[PDB]
Amino acid sequence: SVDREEMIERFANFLREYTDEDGNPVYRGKITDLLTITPKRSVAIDWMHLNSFDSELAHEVIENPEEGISAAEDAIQIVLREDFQREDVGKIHARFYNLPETLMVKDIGAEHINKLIQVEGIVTRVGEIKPFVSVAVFVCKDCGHEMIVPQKPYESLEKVKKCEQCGSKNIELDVNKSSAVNFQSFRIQDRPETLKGGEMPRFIDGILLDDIVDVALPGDRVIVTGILRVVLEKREKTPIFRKILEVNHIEPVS
Amino acid sequence: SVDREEMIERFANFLREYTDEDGNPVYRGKITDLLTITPKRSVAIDWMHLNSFDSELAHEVIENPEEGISAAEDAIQIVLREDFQREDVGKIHARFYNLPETLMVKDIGAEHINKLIQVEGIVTRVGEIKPFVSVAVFVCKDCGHEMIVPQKPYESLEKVKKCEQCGSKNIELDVNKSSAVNFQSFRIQDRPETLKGGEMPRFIDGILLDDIVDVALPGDRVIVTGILRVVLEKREKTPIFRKILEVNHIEPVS
Amino acid sequence: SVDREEMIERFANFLREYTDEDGNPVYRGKITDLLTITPKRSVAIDWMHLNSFDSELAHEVIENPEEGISAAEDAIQIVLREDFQREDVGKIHARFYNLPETLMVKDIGAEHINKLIQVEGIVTRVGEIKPFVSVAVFVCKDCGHEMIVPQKPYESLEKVKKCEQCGSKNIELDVNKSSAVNFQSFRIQDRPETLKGGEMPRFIDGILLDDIVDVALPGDRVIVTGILRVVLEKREKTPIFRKILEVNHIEPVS
Amino acid sequence: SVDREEMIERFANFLREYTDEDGNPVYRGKITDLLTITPKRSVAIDWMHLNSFDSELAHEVIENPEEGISAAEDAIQIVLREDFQREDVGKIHARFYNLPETLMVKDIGAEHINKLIQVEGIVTRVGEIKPFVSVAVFVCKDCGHEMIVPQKPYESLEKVKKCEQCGSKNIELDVNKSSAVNFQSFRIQDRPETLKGGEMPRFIDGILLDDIVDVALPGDRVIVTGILRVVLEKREKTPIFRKILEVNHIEPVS
Amino acid sequence: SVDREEMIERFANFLREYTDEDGNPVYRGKITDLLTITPKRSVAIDWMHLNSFDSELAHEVIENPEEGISAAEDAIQIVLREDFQREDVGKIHARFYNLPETLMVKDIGAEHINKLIQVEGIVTRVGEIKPFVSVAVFVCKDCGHEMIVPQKPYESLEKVKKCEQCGSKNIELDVNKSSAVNFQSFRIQDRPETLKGGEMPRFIDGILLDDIVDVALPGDRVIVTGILRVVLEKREKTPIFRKILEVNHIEPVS
Amino acid sequence: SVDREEMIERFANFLREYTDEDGNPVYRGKITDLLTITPKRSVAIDWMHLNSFDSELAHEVIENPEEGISAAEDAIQIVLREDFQREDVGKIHARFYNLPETLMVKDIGAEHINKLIQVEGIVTRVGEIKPFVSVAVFVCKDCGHEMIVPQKPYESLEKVKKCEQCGSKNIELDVNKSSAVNFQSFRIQDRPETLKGGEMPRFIDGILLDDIVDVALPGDRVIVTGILRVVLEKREKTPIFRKILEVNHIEPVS
Ligand SMILES: [Zn+2]
Ligand SMILES: [Zn+2]
Ligand SMILES: [Zn+2]
Ligand SMILES: [Zn+2]
Ligand SMILES: [Zn+2]
Ligand SMILES: [Zn+2]
Repeated sequence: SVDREEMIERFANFLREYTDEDGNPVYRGKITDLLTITPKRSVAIDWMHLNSFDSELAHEVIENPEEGISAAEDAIQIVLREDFQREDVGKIHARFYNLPETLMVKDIGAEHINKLIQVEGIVTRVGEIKPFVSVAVFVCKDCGHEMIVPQKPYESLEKVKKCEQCGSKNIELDVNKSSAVNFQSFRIQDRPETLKGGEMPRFIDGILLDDIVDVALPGDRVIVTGILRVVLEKREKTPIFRKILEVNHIEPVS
Repeated sequence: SVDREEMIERFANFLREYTDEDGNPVYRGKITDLLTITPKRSVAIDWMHLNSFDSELAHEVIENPEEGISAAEDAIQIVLREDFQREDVGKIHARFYNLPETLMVKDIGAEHINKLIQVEGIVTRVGEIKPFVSVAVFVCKDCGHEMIVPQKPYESLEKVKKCEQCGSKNIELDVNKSSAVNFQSFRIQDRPETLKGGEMPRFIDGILLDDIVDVALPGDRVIVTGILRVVLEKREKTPIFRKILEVNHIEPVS
Repeated sequence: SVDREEMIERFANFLREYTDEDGNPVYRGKITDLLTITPKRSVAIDWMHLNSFDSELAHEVIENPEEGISAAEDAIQIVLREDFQREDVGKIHARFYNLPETLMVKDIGAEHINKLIQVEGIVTRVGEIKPFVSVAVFVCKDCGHEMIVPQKPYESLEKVKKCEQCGSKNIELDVNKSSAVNFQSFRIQDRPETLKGGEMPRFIDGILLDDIVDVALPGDRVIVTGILRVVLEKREKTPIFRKILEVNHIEPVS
Repeated sequence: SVDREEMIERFANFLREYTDEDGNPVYRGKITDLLTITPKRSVAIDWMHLNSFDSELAHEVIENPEEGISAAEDAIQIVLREDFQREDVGKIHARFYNLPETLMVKDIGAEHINKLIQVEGIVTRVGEIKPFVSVAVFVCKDCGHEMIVPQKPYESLEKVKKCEQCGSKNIELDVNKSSAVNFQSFRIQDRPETLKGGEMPRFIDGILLDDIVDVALPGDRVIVTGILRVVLEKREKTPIFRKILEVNHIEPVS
Repeated sequence: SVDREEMIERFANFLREYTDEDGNPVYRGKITDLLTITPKRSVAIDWMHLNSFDSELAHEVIENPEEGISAAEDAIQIVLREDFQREDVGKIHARFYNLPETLMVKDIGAEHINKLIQVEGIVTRVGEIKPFVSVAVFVCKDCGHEMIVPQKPYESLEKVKKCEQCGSKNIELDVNKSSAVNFQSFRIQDRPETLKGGEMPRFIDGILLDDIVDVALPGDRVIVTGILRVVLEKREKTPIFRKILEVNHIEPVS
Repeated sequence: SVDREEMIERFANFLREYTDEDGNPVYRGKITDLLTITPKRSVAIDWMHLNSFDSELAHEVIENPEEGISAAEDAIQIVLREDFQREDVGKIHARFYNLPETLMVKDIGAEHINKLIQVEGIVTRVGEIKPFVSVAVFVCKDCGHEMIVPQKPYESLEKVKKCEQCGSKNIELDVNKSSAVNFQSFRIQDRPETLKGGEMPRFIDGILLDDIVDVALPGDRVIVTGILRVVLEKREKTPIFRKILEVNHIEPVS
């Protein structure tokens, strides 16, 4: 694979240098647009673009999407600092779309676990929009020490048992110091027309965070990309994985 | 009974040597077929064939189906290595069919517990297909030690409390290192036509794993063979067994 | 048309005779590159070359790719024996490229079945690289007689029921006498970017054998040439013809 | 076509003379069996048998099933009289099976109206068994005159307005003089497995009379032959035909 | 307006002469195609084409769609006879699409009654496919006289009281002589997204006949053209019109 | 193999030369029967005859039925001109029968595509007898130039977009210059009686042209010979290959 430091470099280079068929510096422009008075909170990257410019890296995104996405976001940040002298920009997401293969929900095997997959389906349900504690901040009631603990929207809350400074077992989550983002669950499944007669359609539950929340309603036909996550299903006696799609990019089909 | 080492021997011998009424070396042929470009993941063995060739062993399959099946699978593996020079073949299941007795669901007594029974019925329900963690791999966050723990689809997840190398109570299940296979629950019961008027039909729940998942729909009339498992029913106050059929082979009736 | 006897000669001419715009015997050159420290197992023949030199034969490899390719491979083999005193080289593929017409996946029709087509597309997925028994040698264990069954990579392993000599059924596959090569499946489709608004992209499955496996990854834009095969579906429920592309030559699009 | 008199002749001849591949006089035997102490109330005729013996007649059965069946039944009657000296035998049905084409329910077009079609499907519903007034006998309360009026199980009761002898408008149906037979409605439709994904299965309602009543339960997979009848659907505003299958023969599939 | 005779003329002329931007004689070609081995049963005409060629006529189609469509169909027939020497072609529908205005369901006012409107909506429901008696044929049981009576899929069956030849009140509908076509009801309504918050969406019921039956499922977004029909709603005490869309052309939106 | 030039000669020999066990020039006889008061439009060539006389050519009509048949029909045509001074006779079909191998419908595989096969089966249904434009002659209305498009009965009417002479798009189909013949579709399947317990019977669709239409009815046991064609499905939703049998000769089973 490719270590983080070097991905950031390669990504930063891609954003700056990539140009399309007509010579348009697509991502330079997208990043420039971040200086507009009401900017976007993400930059969508066409996987095919990245694959034609630095293929080895493009495949790393699919193999290690967590590090891949993270590096890409770190690069956006340094391009904003080095090329636009903007520091206070806040989080900008890297959302990859147009992957080489589109799976049906039924195709999502366990060989995909923790990779970036692209799935086409119809939205069966959407949850209500709630605040997800993306960063929990715990505060000791004795020394007043602060412990930052990032969370994952598919795993249960990672608490702290004792203070990392004064060993005290008197800590609570500080609701104000903690950071919260929008969260919305949804479900997609294969449409019956895509299957054989009397075949039971399969489904998968996803998570939308931040700015891609509330972009789809039930009945919508979508192409999502995301990391396939598995967590142990507590509904079952025996160890069964419950699949969750942590969505990286979502758009309707046409 | 018969110890494992000797079963493997006897099984390997059976697979190589058995020939039917016309002199066809059935199982030699079935195993040869495993070298085709898209092979099966199991070898179905006609219990009657095995009984006519090594009857003592055939009865051992019914008495100790767990060791019996395992030995048969280990034999398949050594026949592939010794006779076909194939090592990387992966798991091939031994699925025994055509047992001497066919039970109705109502006939399944506790004298069958952990034996291989053959049941005829009609499928009342099928579950959704899920990934069952057939092999859990735990990883220590301190020494990075790896512990392999195989699972059973009818028992709850067997965790590990502390590291087996550095005694550390800081281990988690590694979702990527673990192996998962397909899983599907189903229910069969006796058809009313087979019973007396106003008799309440009885049912039993089964498990299908791997490649025999999704081979039956509700309304289907099947003959399954499988190990009868009992686990303590948590629904009841008092100790009651909940029967589960861990399916070894399934086919529709004709 | 041309019978295969005469093709071998006409090809062996072409290989020796053909000279480019500079008077170099290109294909004489390529043939020698098969005698290097580590050689090549293929000779890439430009179709335009064969056309400008023996237009009738060039038109023939398209109408009858199987005999066309086979005859050229026989000519390569006699030019080794006759012009370089080498008959130990083994199988050398003749891979034709730069054909007169280029199809999009959607343009593939019934008129191409068993003809050499050239398809431009993007790779959707690629399979695991596995061994394919390309020539099966069956040995009767009774009389010792050998039987040679050649295989097609798009059909399942074809066997022999009884010994053609002594009628016996006690036969086995001799893995040593048999020939195996690498196999890799892959899928290409038309690039959504070359299609109308909501036009579903057409896809086709390919086969790569021997020295052209592992040549491509998903996302690769390629030009394959190959024989269109139709194969009867394995699923025995009023089955139907699916199409496979047996790849003859594959290079990335320029 | 063929007039009634001549059909009866040809049918009578067929029953007597037909012999199968082994020289068995199948229908002679079936009719002989009618002299057993507890006889059947119908004779099933294999359409293929009749087609091989008197093809012109076999096609007449399908074209005019009402006259065809009737003639066949009249012939059975005269064979019983002329060859077995039995008169008091009662009604014996001619039930033709094994027609040349099997329709799915969705294939039943209006070009079938009043022809003998053969349909395969799954029974969705069965009605309760009721007595159908196959022959209504009306009796004048003035002159005591009796009027016989046969009925059809798909049309409403054909009454009489006035006495055919004394012109009196004082007639009622005589419940005792009238003849009643068993009647049972049922519904078959195509199974989802036979259709495309998300395709709405179509159905048709049938009538079973006399001795073929209560031979099928819901869930059963049947092949029925019958005359397709249409009557004006009163549920609709506009003129729509409601299809009814008046079953001639029914058997489960295998 | 324009009398029938003259419309047919003008239409026939349009079909023969019209050419598009590239000089393609679109409708000449569409009609030529009717001589293929498996032809269509309708010719779709782009209203815009007709408007650019004979605008006065195009507006007549909207004003009097019943005469307009009929004339267009009569013209198709005479073009087939005069230009292709085909008489036995059967009914070919004229289906106009792409009208100048697209109404939402809520826009369908009574000023549209018996005009050709074009509506966009989402299919809420579809009925089961039934045979509609498009032509009832009545037969006198006395003189055997035949009376043809065409029907409309939105009006109740138009019977005949007495024979038009022997004045006899003894006539019945002859189910075999009558002609039946496919029929399917459906409902479309405006999607909530197209309306204001908390606005109750409005709907309309349609009829599909013949070859445009079963071309839409619930959830489909369609653009239909059709004659708006009103019939007196029998559900209400007071005189209220029930709107019905007699569909002339339907296609999904993109 | 054999080029068509040489086939014509080899066939014209066979027709003149071949003599039976009694020394009669059978095919000379059959050719004259084309000059009777009312003649025949076909010459039924027994494959066994052609085989025992010119084994290489006989094997050729099977491998290349289209050129084989075509060449024989050219030879028939020159033997008329040369041996009987007749060149006004018009198309005479060469219909080959009594082929070496007989397939059941289920035995038809991809290896038969575009080869002459012989299938025994029973007729399930037969179509309406309609006209098929076998040769379309297109006349440009601007410059007067004629263009000849030959047709296949298993594809749709192929046309010409613009005049090859003057580039004009003002083209029309000249029905008089064009050739049409009768067409009838039919379906045969294996007889359930030659199949196992619950074995679904396989079916195939055939085409009868010209003088072999109306030759069979449902229920007829027949032996057809013909070219297996695969045609790309008209339904443009990832379409697939269906198989049609273009019938060369058909007779009832003896
Ligand atoms: Zn503290
Ligand atoms: Zn440890
Ligand atoms: Zn031998
Ligand atoms: Zn009276
Ligand atoms: Zn009358
Ligand atoms: Zn011209």
